Amino acid sequence: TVAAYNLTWKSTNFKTILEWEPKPVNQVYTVQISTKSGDWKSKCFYTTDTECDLTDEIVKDVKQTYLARVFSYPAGNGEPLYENSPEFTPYLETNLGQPTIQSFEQVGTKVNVTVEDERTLVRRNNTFLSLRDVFGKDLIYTLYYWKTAKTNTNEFLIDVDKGENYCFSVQAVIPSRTVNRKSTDSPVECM
Amino acid sequence: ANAFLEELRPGSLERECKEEQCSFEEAREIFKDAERTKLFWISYSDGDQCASSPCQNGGSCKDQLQSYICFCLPAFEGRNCETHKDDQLICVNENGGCEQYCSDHTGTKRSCRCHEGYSLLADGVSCTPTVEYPCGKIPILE
Amino acid sequence: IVGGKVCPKGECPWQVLLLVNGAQLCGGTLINTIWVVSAAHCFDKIKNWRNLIAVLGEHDLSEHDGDEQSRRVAQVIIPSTYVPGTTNHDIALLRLHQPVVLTDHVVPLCLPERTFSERTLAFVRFSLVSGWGQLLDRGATALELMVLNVPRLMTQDCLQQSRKVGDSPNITEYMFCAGYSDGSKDSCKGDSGGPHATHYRGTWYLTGIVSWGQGCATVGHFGVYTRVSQYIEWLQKLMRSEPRPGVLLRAPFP
Ligand SMILES: *[C@@H]1O[C@H](CO)[C@@H](O)[C@H](O)[C@H]1O
Ligand SMILES: *C1O[C@@H](C)[C@@H](O)[C@@H](O)[C@@H]1O
Ligand SMILES: [Ca+2]
Ligand SMILES: [Ca+2]
Ligand SMILES: [Ca+2]
Ligand SMILES: [Ca+2]
Ligand SMILES: [Ca+2]
Ligand SMILES: [Ca+2]
Ligand SMILES: [Cl-]
Ligand SMILES: [Cl-]
Ligand SMILES: [Cl-]
Ligand SMILES: [Mg+2]
Ligand SMILES: [Mg+2]
Ligand code: NA
Ligand SMILES: [Zn+2]
Ligand SMILES: [Zn+2]
Repeated sequence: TVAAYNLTWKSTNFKTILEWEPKPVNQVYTVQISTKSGDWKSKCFYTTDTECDLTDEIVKDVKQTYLARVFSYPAGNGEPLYENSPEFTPYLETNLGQPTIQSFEQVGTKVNVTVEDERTLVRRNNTFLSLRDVFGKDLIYTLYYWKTAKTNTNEFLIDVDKGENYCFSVQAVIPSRTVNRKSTDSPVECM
Repeated sequence: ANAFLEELRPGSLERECKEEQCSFEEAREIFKDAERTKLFWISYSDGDQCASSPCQNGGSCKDQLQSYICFCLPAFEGRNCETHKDDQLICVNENGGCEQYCSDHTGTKRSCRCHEGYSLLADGVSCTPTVEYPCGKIPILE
Repeated sequence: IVGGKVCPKGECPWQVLLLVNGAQLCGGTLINTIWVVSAAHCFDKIKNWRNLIAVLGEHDLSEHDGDEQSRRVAQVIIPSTYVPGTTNHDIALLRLHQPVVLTDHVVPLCLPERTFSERTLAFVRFSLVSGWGQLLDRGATALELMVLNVPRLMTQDCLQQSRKVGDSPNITEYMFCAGYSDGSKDSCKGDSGGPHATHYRGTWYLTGIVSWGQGCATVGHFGVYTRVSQYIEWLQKLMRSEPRPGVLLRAPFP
């Protein structure tokens, strides 16, 4: 057995999947994750996969920093050989996903560009919440058109020109971040 | 892209892109600025990654750039919802639900036992005292 | 104990005070009515093996109440792999001539199975450590029982966060670390053989014994303890044993 290196957190909209290397040879792994001053939870038992889905654990309190580790075992079954991961607070690291313009109504001299609600994995009360239910006051959707606009909700009310017919493209942004602030742009829609 | 008597009317993407397959220049032409073409092409030539229906066990796929995002029904988890939570009742997983002792029977359900001083309740997972002063329990607190 | 707090009367009821000739020796854990667990390195300097008292019910040293029970130590089983002066194989089981009486302030601690303790109690972060030892390194002891909360750690991390000292032992699969390397809290001398009890689903178990450790609340270092999970079959085999000769018996291990 070898210690499992290169652990990277793949989080987008609170779906978190920790993945590491290498491809197991006479190995199986078991993942543990915990909140730095809490018990270690066991996930992905004796998996031949070089990745584990910690999604259900982080969405329990998305502001908590989590640490994880990958145990290496030998085929057939002192402490095991393992490797730790980086401290991962989701509410500040998880990526914002591609927004999608859901509609744009031209109400005369000004157009309204409604953004579709981005659903997260925080399965609260049955249905999954949206990124505004989670981030709230920290989320702002931006809109580039042909030039730029900003909203604290899902729609922009832009003042456009009569009979000109424009084009649009939105982006999810959390302005407080220093890194990982904005999402990838949306599929452009024109009038 | 060439289609004889259909190429007489000037540039319209609802026709040329949104009804038929827009080439790269077809798009640069309509948009002029390659950056305005960027915003468009970036996702126009990406593809619906959820076309393979990756989610399993009644999940819902949401597209993104060169990837997807599976939404799992309650008793499943995983990148594509492949993991059933109900087939994970083993002792390596939170002591298989047992309060005291857990023993696997991989091929049948795990069993829960107790420590000298206690007995298994009605549920098969919780333990209750037989003697007066059991181990591990502080009397003056209760 | 360094940086802890006084355990209220009745709350650390498996705390055994070990005496040799009326003097404060070590500590230990009641794991039933006759048997007590503690540390092998406490008996390195004993000469009077028939003058070993064990008290159950002690809270305050400087005073006497009816919750105290002095009983004398019949046997002291230690594994023959121990080498006095060293740290490794630091456990000791002790038979008590007459059996203690179970009351509110005198209650046992559960000795768990190897597996449940290797796969389940091993992963519960915080656990308590009890004792009347030094309140500081090189300092006064405690007249009242002092309890502390310490986080467990796997050995790889222990070796990684531990500042280097080239005279130190090894941390074997017979020990484990636990504590604050910032120099804020730690068990100390006079604590030994004391209970490192782990809470789990409403019942307290035994997972460690205050073995060794460099200094007390030393910056760069953790308190090393004994893996009571590696001595379960032994401790269980030996409690079924028919009494043998003198007070000290050196039992074979494995
Ligand atoms: C869509 O399907 C392909 C193959 O069927 C797979 O490789 C992708 O990961 C999935 O999203
Ligand atoms: C996709 O989303 C999940 C949460 C369920 O509502 C499924 O029925 C749906 O298809
Ligand atoms: Ca045509
Ligand atoms: Ca055409
Ligand atoms: Ca052309
Ligand atoms: Ca064109
Ligand atoms: Ca896509
Ligand atoms: Ca007293
Ligand atoms: Cl949203
Ligand atoms: Cl007696
Ligand atoms: Cl010490
Ligand atoms: Mg059309
Ligand atoms: Mg064309
Ligand atoms: Na310390
Ligand atoms: Zn008392
Ligand atoms: Zn007394």
